[PDB]
Amino acid sequence: AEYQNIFSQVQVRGPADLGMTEDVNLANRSGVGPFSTLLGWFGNAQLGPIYLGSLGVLSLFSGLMWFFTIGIWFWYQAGWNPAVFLRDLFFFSLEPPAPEYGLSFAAPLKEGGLWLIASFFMFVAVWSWWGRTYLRAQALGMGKHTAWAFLSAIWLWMVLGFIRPILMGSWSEAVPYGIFSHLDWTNNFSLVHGNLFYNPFHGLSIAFLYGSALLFAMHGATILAVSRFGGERELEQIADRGTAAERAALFWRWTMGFNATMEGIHRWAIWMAVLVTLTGGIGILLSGTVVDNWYVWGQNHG
Amino acid sequence: ALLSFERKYRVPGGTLVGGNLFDFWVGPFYVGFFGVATFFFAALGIILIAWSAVLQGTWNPQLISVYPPALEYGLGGAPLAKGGLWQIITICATGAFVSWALREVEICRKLGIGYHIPFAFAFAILAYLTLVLFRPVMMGAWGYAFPYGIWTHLDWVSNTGYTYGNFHYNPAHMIAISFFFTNALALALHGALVLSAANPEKGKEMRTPDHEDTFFRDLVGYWIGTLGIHRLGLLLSLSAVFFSALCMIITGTIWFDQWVDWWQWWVKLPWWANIPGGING
Amino acid sequence: DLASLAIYSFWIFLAGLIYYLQTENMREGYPLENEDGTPAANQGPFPLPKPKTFILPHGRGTLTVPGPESEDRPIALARTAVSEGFPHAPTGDPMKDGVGPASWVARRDLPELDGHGHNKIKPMKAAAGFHVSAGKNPIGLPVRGCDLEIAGKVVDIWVDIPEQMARFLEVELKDGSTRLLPMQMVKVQSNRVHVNALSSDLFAGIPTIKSPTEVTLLEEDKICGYVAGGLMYAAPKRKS
Ligand code: BCL
Ligand code: BCL
Ligand code: BCL
Ligand SMILES: CC[C@H]1c2cc3[nH]c4c(c3C)C(=O)[C@H](C(=O)OC)c4c3nc(cc4[nH]c(cc(n2)[C@@H]1C)c(C(C)=O)c4C)[C@@H](C)[C@@H]3CCC(=O)OC/C=C(\C)CCC[C@H](C)CCC[C@H](C)CCCC(C)C
Ligand SMILES: CC[C@H]1c2cc3[nH]c4c(c3C)C(=O)[C@H](C(=O)OC)c4c3nc(cc4[nH]c(cc(n2)[C@@H]1C)c(C(C)=O)c4C)[C@@H](C)[C@@H]3CCC(=O)OC/C=C(\C)CCC[C@H](C)CCC[C@H](C)CCCC(C)C
Ligand SMILES: COC1=C(OC)C(=O)C(C/C=C(\C)CC/C=C(\C)CC/C=C(\C)CC/C=C(\C)CC/C=C(\C)CC/C=C(\C)CC/C=C(/C)CC/C=C(\C)CC/C=C(\C)CCC=C(C)C)=C(C)C1=O
Ligand SMILES: [Fe+3]
Repeated sequence: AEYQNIFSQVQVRGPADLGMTEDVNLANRSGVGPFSTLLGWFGNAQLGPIYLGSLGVLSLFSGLMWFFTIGIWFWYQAGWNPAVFLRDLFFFSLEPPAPEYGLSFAAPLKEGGLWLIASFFMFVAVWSWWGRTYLRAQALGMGKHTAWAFLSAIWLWMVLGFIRPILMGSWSEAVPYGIFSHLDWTNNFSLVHGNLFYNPFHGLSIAFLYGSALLFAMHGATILAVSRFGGERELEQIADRGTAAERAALFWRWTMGFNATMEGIHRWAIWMAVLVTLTGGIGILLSGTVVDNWYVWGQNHG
Repeated sequence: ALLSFERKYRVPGGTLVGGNLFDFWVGPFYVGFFGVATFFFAALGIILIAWSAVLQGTWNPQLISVYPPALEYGLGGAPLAKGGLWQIITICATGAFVSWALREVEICRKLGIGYHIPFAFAFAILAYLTLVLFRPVMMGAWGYAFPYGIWTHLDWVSNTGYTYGNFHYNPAHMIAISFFFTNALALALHGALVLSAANPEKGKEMRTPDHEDTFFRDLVGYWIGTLGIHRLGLLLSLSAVFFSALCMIITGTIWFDQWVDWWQWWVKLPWWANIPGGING
Repeated sequence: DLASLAIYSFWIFLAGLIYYLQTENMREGYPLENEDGTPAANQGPFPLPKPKTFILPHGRGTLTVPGPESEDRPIALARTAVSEGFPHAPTGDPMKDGVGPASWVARRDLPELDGHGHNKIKPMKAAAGFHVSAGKNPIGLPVRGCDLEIAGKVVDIWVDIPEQMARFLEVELKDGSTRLLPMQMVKVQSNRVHVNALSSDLFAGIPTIKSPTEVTLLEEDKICGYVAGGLMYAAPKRKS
């Protein structure tokens, strides 16, 4: 093979790039970390710097609180035994309050009360992180494409954990915190709602999930195959179309009868991925609230 | 017929087979010998479904389903109406898929670019063959493969999965899923990043690749780079499909039981498989 | 039934979304042209998108797309058939005329800049203080062509400073002068650099840069295009 380009053959190293300044508060940026030769074979070797901000600190903290709340409960179920803790690590589960308590926050800690506390910390950690992704883009004067795409993922997580259980009138409809347990929750959910496979939004989400692995494999391979013309420098290819962009476009034009541009492909990319969590959230939202059985609902197509 | 910059690239040469006999275009489509072959395999395959739909008696697509031979037929030939068509269609499908990849290779040579695309596509072909060839042969019957129907093949997935309890517990399964999710994650991030730099805030100039690196380093403390992310995206998608085929080639072959019980080589260790308390104890 | 309503509404959105994406991807290469240069009659069921403006950094002007496009370069090709769909044969030397796999586009004859306004690509000798951190150092190594003959030696590496990545090997020819080779088109071995794409006497044919310390976008494509074209056009020179 005259041409791998999956891993670099030669690594070069110079002074650390402190990055663009613009309107970011440099006082909240860390120092640069060490260089990683291991990472250097695949991508950049430079580690750091990182930006905090007020939201970032709040996010990490509220995040860490979400773990310990789950962590302590896991230790509790293991009878404070370190061995039994690591034996049943994947079997531990922090479950939501029983149906008895409905939508009340008046559940005791050992009966779903802790789950409510954990979910609260996760809620703050995620949304504060979302604002962080927004503000980092704004501070650099960049577009907000990242936050809006992130918002699609949040939407799915909000439906599963908050929006749908409220509509169902019970917190027990929410997702538990535990490796194996929510897998069982996921399987049981599909069984309860009469085989999810016949949920059209569910099939759509799968189509986009597949399509995401499809599109990127095509795009990633395309860029690498065109790397010999410096095709990975996409932004300058936008401002000034190169022979890199042209050969890449013609390959697909000749393959499938039509093609994309260096910018438009990233619009294809961002929508393909977003539609996964976007459609999925809708499909879950309608399940149990509007439709009890999707197969039966499907056979009448109405 | 031509893109504004296309003419200077449409030159002769690059073909693997047939020389200059099939070296031409039909509209935007390039032909080549494998283009003819692809069309040939596709033509026959589509015809076969039509004759399968006639025997089935319906013509709406959402009920049309071409089933493989029954398990009793083993790995032998079957009558057309009883799984034979499926076998021939599969032969045509495999012929159509492989021909498509080789046609892409011819296009790669004429454009003087790398062979990454058909190489990546080969993984998709591998996954299909895993379900229709490798696994059925290792289990000793074509009937273990999935039917060619929009909803019936969904049932095949539903039936096959539950046969081994909860298919979530397959370890090669979890890995494949994790890559599928991570791939969608990276695709969204890469698309958003490029577009946000090329289309900044109103009243702002177009940003540089330095801004892209800076954004993610401000965000998570590291950016992989323009070249590395396309390397990553390819790897994630290929790995997702690789373990996908892997999670199916080992089920019903070297593993026959419920995947729930796989996790015993951690739980029932002779250190803690007796200590009271906990979920299991 | 509300469930039916939601899915019917989404398909409308999806169809409109597809329409939006396709037109947005017609900002380059369109309108379609006939093989004689004249605009094609059938432009497809999707219309040209209304213009879009980019404000280029470092005061390098603006870009409006789509707009009237030119190659701004002569194309040395001849039509093979009266009818549509047949290849165009080179009238001269395809590598030198820049057609086929050896094609290059008329980008601006200026170097790409980083975020700070400095040249994105510069030789390692002029980049304090870059050095080889891993892999085989190619400096001083002999460069060999597909004809298994030494064409020269690597004297320097041209690195992508913001990305800290090697992009070009600078190869010194027999006449003392140097040429740039794409890092993706070479294979560095323990005691030599192997170039599959070119024979030893085709190294001199590589386009030259006008400055010893910088390379422009136009020069890069000329180099990259030429080297990639050697895979098809240097096939006659074999050795068994
Ligand atoms: C991978 C593991 C399972 C499987 C599990 C599932 C599940 C689970 C789902 C699907 C769904 C679909 N599957 Mg399936 N599927 C498998 C193997 C296949 C193969 C194959 C030859 O390997 C094909 C062609 C398909 C095709 C399809 C589509 C009809 C549909 C959307 C996929 C999509 O958009 O992907 C991404 C690809 C693209 C975006 C590119 C365009 C692809 C087009 C849309 C495919 C149309 C196929 C067409 C009917 C086949 C040819 C007919 C001839 C032209 C006459 N499946 C195997 C057996 N598949 C979903 C569905 O039924 O939704 C209603 C769904 O929920
Ligand atoms: C027997 C089980 C059921 C089934 C039950 C369900 C249910 C129930 C659901 C899915 C869902 C999904 N299923 Mg299904 N599924 C089955 C069979 C399949 C098959 C198949 C070939 O058989 C496929 C391909 C899929 C594929 C998929 C996806 C299309 C979809 C999830 C999108 C996603 O990215 O989620 C992963 C992404 C997220 C959850 C978003 C998370 C966003 C937040 C902000 C992340 C916070 C992170 C936190 C701060 C830090 C975490 C760190 C980590 C812990 C390390 N399923 C069968 C029929 N499936 C979901 C869906 O949308 O359905 C409509 C869903 O809820
Ligand atoms: C109740 C059902 C079971 C279950 C049963 C199964 C079974 C059984 C299998 C999977 C498989 C998979 N499942 Mg599972 N699965 C479940 C739950 C899940 C969940 C979840 C959220 O819980 C997730 C995320 C998944 C995800 C996945 C993937 C790991 C994998 C599918 C991708 C793949 O292999 O593509 C592989 C890609 C291809 C086959 C693509 C082939 C493409 C061809 C070449 C296209 C040709 C062109 C086409 C004809 C063109 C038409 C053009 C015209 C113009 C229309 N499953 C539950 C527990 N799942 C499958 C797998 O691993 O397969 C290997 C599989 O067989
Ligand atoms: C287009 C849809 C896809 C999507 C979108 C998306 N997600 C995003 C983004 C986007 C566009 C971001 O910008 C944002 C980001 O910052 O990315 C770098 C994010 C993000 N997507 C994330 C995760 C994630 N996304 C997922 C899915 C998807 N996200 C979809 C496929 C999944 C799943 C389940 O598949 C996960 C797990 C985060 C990396 C990040 C949001 C950051 C955040 O919320 O931070 C606050 C949280 C913390 C400080 C805690 C961090 C937790 C650690 C990673 C550890 C987890 C350990 C585990 C729970 C251990 C359990 C056992 C122990 C107790 C023993
Ligand atoms: C890395 C693996 C991932 C991947 C990537 C990938 N796919 C690829 C490529 C790449 C890199 C291509 O270059 C090539 C392409 O051009 O893609 C747009 C291809 C391709 N990926 C395709 C689709 C596709 N990829 C899928 C999956 C994946 N693609 C993986 C996730 C799926 C799924 C999940 O089901 C589908 C449907 C096509 C668009 C294209 C290959 C086109 C092709 O094969 O053309 C020749 C064949 C025909 C024109 C028709 C043949 C018809 C048969 C003779 C009869 C019908 C057979 C069929 C099985 C009947 C049953 C259908 C029912 C199950 C619905
Ligand atoms: C700039 O880069 C870009 C990127 O990167 C940076 C990208 O990543 C991508 C990639 C991104 C995308 C593709 C966009 C997103 C789209 C997707 C998510 C992918 C999904 C794709 C689809 C759903 C489309 C599916 C593709 C199809 C349908 C392929 C169509 C196939 C056929 C119809 C058959 C193929 C036809 C062939 C092979 C030839 C026809 C066969 C024949 C034999 C023709 C008959 C010939 C004759 C009659 C005889 C010949 C006649 C003669 C000789 C004439 C005689 C002379 C006379 C004068 C008479 C792109 C495009 C890109 O641009
Ligand atoms: Fe890209």
